[PDB]
Amino acid sequence: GRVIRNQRKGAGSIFTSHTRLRQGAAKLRTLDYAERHGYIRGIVKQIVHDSGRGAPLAKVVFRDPYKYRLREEIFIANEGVHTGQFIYAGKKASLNVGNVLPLGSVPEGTIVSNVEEKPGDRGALARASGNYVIIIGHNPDENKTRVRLPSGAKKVISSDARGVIGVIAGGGRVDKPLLKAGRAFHKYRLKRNSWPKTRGVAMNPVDHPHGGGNHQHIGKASTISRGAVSGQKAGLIAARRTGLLRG
Amino acid sequence: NPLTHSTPKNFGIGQAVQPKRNLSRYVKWPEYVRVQRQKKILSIRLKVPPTIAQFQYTLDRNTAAETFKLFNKYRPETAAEKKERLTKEAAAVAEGKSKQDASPKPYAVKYGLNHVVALIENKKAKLVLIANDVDPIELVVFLPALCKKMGVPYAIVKGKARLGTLVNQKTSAVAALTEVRAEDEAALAKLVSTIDANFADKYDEVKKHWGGGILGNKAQAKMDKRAKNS
Amino acid sequence: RPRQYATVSKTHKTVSRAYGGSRCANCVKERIIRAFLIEEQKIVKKVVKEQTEAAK
Amino acid sequence: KALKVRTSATFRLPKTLKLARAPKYASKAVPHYNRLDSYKVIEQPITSETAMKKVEDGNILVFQVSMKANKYQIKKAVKELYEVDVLKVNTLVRPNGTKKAYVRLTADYDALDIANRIGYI
Amino acid sequence: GAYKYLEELQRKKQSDVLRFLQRVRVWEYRQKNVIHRAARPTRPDKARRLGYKAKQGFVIYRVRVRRG
RNA sequence: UUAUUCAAUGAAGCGGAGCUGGAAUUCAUUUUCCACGUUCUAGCAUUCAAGGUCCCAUUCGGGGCUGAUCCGGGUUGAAG
RNA sequence: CUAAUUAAAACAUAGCAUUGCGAUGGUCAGAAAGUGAUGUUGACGCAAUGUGAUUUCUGCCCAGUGCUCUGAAUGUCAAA
RNA sequence: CGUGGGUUAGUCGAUCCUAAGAGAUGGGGAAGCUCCGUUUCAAAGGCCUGAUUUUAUGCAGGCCACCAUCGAAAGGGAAUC
Ligand SMILES: [Mg+2]
Ligand SMILES: [Mg+2]
Ligand SMILES: [Mg+2]
Ligand SMILES: [Mg+2]
Ligand SMILES: [Mg+2]
Ligand SMILES: [Mg+2]
Ligand SMILES: [Mg+2]
Ligand SMILES: [Mg+2]
Ligand SMILES: [Mg+2]
Ligand SMILES: [Mg+2]
Ligand SMILES: [Mg+2]
Ligand SMILES: [Mg+2]
Ligand SMILES: [Mg+2]
Ligand SMILES: [Mg+2]
Ligand SMILES: [Mg+2]
Ligand SMILES: [Mg+2]
Ligand SMILES: [Mg+2]
Ligand SMILES: [Mg+2]
Ligand SMILES: [Mg+2]
Ligand SMILES: [Mg+2]
Ligand SMILES: [Mg+2]
Ligand SMILES: [Mg+2]
Ligand SMILES: [Mg+2]
Ligand SMILES: [Mg+2]
Ligand SMILES: [Mg+2]
Ligand SMILES: [Mg+2]
Ligand SMILES: [Mg+2]
Ligand SMILES: [Mg+2]
Ligand SMILES: [Mg+2]
Ligand SMILES: [Mg+2]
Ligand SMILES: [Mg+2]
Ligand SMILES: [Mg+2]
Ligand SMILES: [Mg+2]
Ligand SMILES: [Mg+2]
Ligand SMILES: [Mg+2]
Ligand SMILES: [Mg+2]
Ligand SMILES: [Mg+2]
Ligand SMILES: [Mg+2]
Ligand SMILES: [Mg+2]
Ligand SMILES: [Mg+2]
Ligand SMILES: [Mg+2]
Ligand SMILES: [Mg+2]
Repeated sequence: GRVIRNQRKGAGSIFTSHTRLRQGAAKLRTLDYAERHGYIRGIVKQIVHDSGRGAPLAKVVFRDPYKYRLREEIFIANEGVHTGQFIYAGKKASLNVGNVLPLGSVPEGTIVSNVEEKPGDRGALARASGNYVIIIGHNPDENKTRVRLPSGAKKVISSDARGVIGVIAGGGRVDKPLLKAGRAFHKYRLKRNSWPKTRGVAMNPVDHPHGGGNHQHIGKASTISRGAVSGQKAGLIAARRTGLLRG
Repeated sequence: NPLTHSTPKNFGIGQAVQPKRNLSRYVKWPEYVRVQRQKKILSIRLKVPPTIAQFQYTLDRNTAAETFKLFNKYRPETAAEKKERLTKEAAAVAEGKSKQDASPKPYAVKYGLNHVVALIENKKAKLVLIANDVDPIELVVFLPALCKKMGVPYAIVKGKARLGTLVNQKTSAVAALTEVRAEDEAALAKLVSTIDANFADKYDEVKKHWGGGILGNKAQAKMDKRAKNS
Repeated sequence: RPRQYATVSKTHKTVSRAYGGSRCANCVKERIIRAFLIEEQKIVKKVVKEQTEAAK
Repeated sequence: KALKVRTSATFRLPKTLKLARAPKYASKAVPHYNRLDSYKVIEQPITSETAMKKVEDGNILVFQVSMKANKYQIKKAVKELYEVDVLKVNTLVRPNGTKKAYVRLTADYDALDIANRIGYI
Repeated sequence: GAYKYLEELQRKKQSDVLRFLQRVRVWEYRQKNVIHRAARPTRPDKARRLGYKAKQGFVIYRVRVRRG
């Protein structure tokens, strides 16, 4: 009869993300006239490390088109992007790794990253390290582009949505064992409080639906309805199937 | 001058920071400005039932200039001349002693909504000017129908401010003539003949026509663009 | 320390070159050379683009 | 239909004229007198033996002063209550909650002479 | 005078004219603050019969409350 | 689409018309279209902009216009 | 780690595996909201679980119960 | 226990700055006590004139698109031996 650990996560007190050492939000440049009609040249100044993020972050300086000053945009660095490299962003930009282009102005089978779902949301898709979006189709009439997502999902998005050529740098990061609890400790120390995880079968019945009993066991099906309520969704929620991928 | 030289700046994309241009189309206006422009927009976007927007069919500048030229010969008394003729009437009560009546009959425009509606209902108004800018419009919306039923000629005219100018108010919302002097019968007869031509002899057809349904600039452009495409 | 710089004279805070107390005499040399060869490349690009647009 | 050329897309609130106040009636009808004059600033001398040593040797007059009085007010009140020059004023709040000023006089003045003019030691 | 006409015309709410006026006005008041000052009564005859006089000392405020 | 909804921005360039060139083989008509000044390089880009043109009533300086095309005042997009 | 009777074989752990979710979304807050946590996030990610380093293996059973499925649309069916 | 005496700062600290965070306003919610929110969907703003006699300097141009405030006697910080 006690509020369980996943229900306490939404109150956001000790389960907030640890955001002191992060460099800022990584976004694309704002979709302005220069990117909508031509291109703009920025410069990679630093490739830095973002805390909690597996991917390195490029700091790219553009000239402000309407005032005399410099705008520093924070990009997710694509693999091969180097300091001092010019980055071109706009409809008329070229097919180079690091360049920011609308997806309608881009051929088929092109690998892109930091892809807007809607034109002007400044980067939504394929942002984690090593991830990319394949362009798998164009529907020029009532402009739409079919893309393939890193989960394998096909998705039709707008041709005016912008992506960045290349894959996200930092790939292969989950290819290393952590080997030890301290490396997971320092990994999650700058993400958020979600580790270590006590199992619900190891708790009392007051703490979890899986809690209690004279042996640690579940006792009802771990598969939970989508139409179940908070406190009940502790297991394999709305599972179409279970078990190993074996035919 | 050989010391001067021509630079010319390249205000393209990606070169030579843009000059000061007119950005008045892009101004984030205050909310009262935005809502008063968008109210005007919405009231003509929607289909307008024919009872309202028989307004904006207005007495145009020429016949309205003639109408105000006649109506400004019948301006009501200011406070100054009322104070003058009250002292003159007090002197008349002192020595003249007709009854109380040294003052003549006054010939003034009739204003005030209840008063002019009473005059129309008693068939005393010879001409009713109705402001087209009255808000709420429900105050004056029944007046073409009541004027038409009583046979009073009405003109919908621009300016509750402008009617207020001749009745010495700020806003008047109506003005009426119920009797004019001997010199102005011909002018009132010409004005009634053109005003009934514009308003009361068109009223049967104007009762049927819905107003509004006006597309915007871009919606009219893409409305005729796909007409060309078809 | 940063507020001690308001007490010393301009000489201690500056080198007598362009970008004196900001850049490091090799980055200054690099940016002079980069400037000059890029305007020379700009006028070569201008003449070449004018020739290929006036010839075809 | 000429319209103002706006080179900015931000509307700001216009700088309207501000009138100063011009009241029909006075706010409190009598200005208060000096709430900390010199007779308020200086309460009394301190005649502890430790203070008398400072008078006889260091040329410091030791006073109990008002709790509201800063070192400027102590210096001004000493300067026109005893007609002396003040080199320095040092001040402490005592543990019994009253203020004490060690007023060091300029070497043109003898604190022993001034203290015997006042009436203590 | 005109207040009797206003009285009888306010009861025809699902007429075309009051439906148009209702829609333009419900957009207008929703674009304002939840409580705001009205410069004048939009139902002046209802204000007469509820006690408002048009003189200095009487104030109209328009207010919107959530339903349900 | 105008209510409602979502989104973004220092609400900056939206929409519609406007010079040429042509693989429109000018068919004597923009039934008809595209391109709107920037890609070797970790430089630089700000003073209502120089230029050109017109007026001040000239005062060692100032004001227009064009440079920088008009028109609609729908900030722009999505959704309905 | 059971402060003050249980320091363990219990819990955690790396490793393994399963599940949900491509954002007007998953999971979770809040009486409501023009409100929130994850989220300065985007599937090498977040969220929910189980098992518990390495080695070697993980057999059979979809009847029951749960979960799930553009699945059948005159079986049942409320308000209007 | 009774009676007094004693704490002196331009330089040591606080004061100031921001931190995790707390929190007004604008605005929305809530029967309401109050809740949310912290730059948001607000008409949110005060600074020098290049140096002086028609100037309590302004009734001159001109610039800034920032947005309460609180929050560390171990963090940052003007200066004494
Ligand atoms: Mg509890
Ligand atoms: Mg609880
Ligand atoms: Mg949990
Ligand atoms: Mg946070
Ligand atoms: Mg964790
Ligand atoms: Mg685990
Ligand atoms: Mg576990
Ligand atoms: Mg237990
Ligand atoms: Mg137990
Ligand atoms: Mg339970
Ligand atoms: Mg159990
Ligand atoms: Mg077990
Ligand atoms: Mg279930
Ligand atoms: Mg307002
Ligand atoms: Mg006053
Ligand atoms: Mg002190
Ligand atoms: Mg009454
Ligand atoms: Mg009033
Ligand atoms: Mg509508
Ligand atoms: Mg815009
Ligand atoms: Mg205990
Ligand atoms: Mg114990
Ligand atoms: Mg133990
Ligand atoms: Mg023990
Ligand atoms: Mg246990
Ligand atoms: Mg957050
Ligand atoms: Mg264990
Ligand atoms: Mg084992
Ligand atoms: Mg089974
Ligand atoms: Mg039924
Ligand atoms: Mg004692
Ligand atoms: Mg004692
Ligand atoms: Mg100090
Ligand atoms: Mg602060
Ligand atoms: Mg609060
Ligand atoms: Mg509210
Ligand atoms: Mg406080
Ligand atoms: Mg503070
Ligand atoms: Mg400190
Ligand atoms: Mg530090
Ligand atoms: Mg410190
Ligand atoms: Mg300090």
